Amino acid sequence: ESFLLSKVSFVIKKIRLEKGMTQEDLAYKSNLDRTYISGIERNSRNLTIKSLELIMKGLEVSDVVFFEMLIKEILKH
Amino acid sequence: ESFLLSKVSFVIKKIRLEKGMTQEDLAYKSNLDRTYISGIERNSRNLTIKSLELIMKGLEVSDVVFFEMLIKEILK
Amino acid sequence: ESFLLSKVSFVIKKIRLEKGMTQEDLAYKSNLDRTYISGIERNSRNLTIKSLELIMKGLEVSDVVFFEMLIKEILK
Amino acid sequence: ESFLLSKVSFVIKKIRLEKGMTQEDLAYKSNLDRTYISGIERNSRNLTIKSLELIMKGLEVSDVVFFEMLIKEILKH
DNA sequence: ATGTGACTTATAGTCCGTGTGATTATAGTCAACAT
DNA sequence: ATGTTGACTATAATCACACGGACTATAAGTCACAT
Repeated sequence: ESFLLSKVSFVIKKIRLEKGMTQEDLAYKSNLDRTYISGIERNSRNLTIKSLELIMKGLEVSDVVFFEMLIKEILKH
Repeated sequence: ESFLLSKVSFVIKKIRLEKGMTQEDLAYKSNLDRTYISGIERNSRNLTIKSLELIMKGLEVSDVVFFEMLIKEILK
Repeated sequence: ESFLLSKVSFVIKKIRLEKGMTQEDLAYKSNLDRTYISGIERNSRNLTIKSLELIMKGLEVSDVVFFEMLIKEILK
Repeated sequence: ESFLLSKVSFVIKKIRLEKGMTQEDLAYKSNLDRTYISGIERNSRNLTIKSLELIMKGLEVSDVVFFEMLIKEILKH
C-alpha cells in the first residue's frame, strides 16, 4: 500500500498509548467513530488532512508535535 | 476551512515555485489532474495522505523535507 | 439490595409455602443446594435466569404463572 | 440452551427497537458494557436479576410492563 | 499558462452490529456447624 | 427442619479491540470554458 500512511497510522497509535488513551477515548475526543480509529490503526486507512487534524486535537497534541514524531518514525531503523 | 489544510497547500505551492514548476508540470510529474492541483493551491481541496504523497513525488521532495517545511511554515 | 430481587425471592418463598413445601424439598426437587435456596429466600442471592428457571421447575410452576404472581406481588 | 433466556433476550431486543434505541445507547443507559447488550441479544446470555433490572431501567420501561411482554412472548405460536 | 463550474465515480467516513481473547467481580455449588 | 460462615470454581460481567456490511458525505478524477 502506502509508505506515509502506515507511518501516520503507527504514530497515531503510538501517541495514543503514550497518553494512556484507549481507542474509545480517542474516537471520543476526535468526534470520529471508534470503528474509524480502529480502522486507521489496523489497516492504515487513507485519511483526509481534516480527519488527521481532528485526531491530533483528540490526542491532545499539536500539528507541530505530531509532525515531529512523524518525521522521527519515518527516519527509523 | 482548516488551518493545516491551508498551510499544506501553501507549502505545496511554495515548493512548486522554489523549484520553478508550473501547475501543469506538477500535475504531469505526479500523474494527477491539473485542475485538481489548482484546486489544492487555492485550497479548495482536502487531500488524503495518499494524494499528498503523490504530490510530494511530483515535487520530488521526500516526506521528511515536506514536513520539515510544513512545520516551519506553520509557526508563522 | 434490589427491589425486584426481593420480590422474586418473596415470590419463590410464597409459592413454596402455598404448596406446603420445605426448602429441603424445594432443593431436592430442583437439584440445587439447600443452603443455596435458603440464601435466596433470605434475599442474599442475586440469581440468574437459569437458576430462577430451575427453581420454577422445582416449584412445579410454569414461567407464566410465576411472572403473573411476581407482577402482582410487585404492585404492593 | 435455556427456554426462558431466549425469551428474555428476545424481549429486550423487541423493546429496544420499539423505542428506536440502538444497542450502544442501551448499553450506556443500562450502565453495562457495550458488548454485553450485544451478547445478550446475539446469542442469549444468562443474566442476573440485577442486570436485568438495569436493562429495564435502560429500556426506560417498568419491571411490570417488561414482565407483561415477557409473558406474551412465552405464549406464542 | 491558471481558474472556474459543474458533473460522475470512487472512496472516505458514518452508523449499527457481530465475535473474541483476557481480566475482574461475583454467582454457583458445596463444605462445617448452628439453631 | 432452616440459618450462617467461609470456602472453592464456574461463570457473569468488564474492558480494549477487531471485523463486516450498508449507507451517506465527499474526495478523486475528468469534461467544458473561461482568463
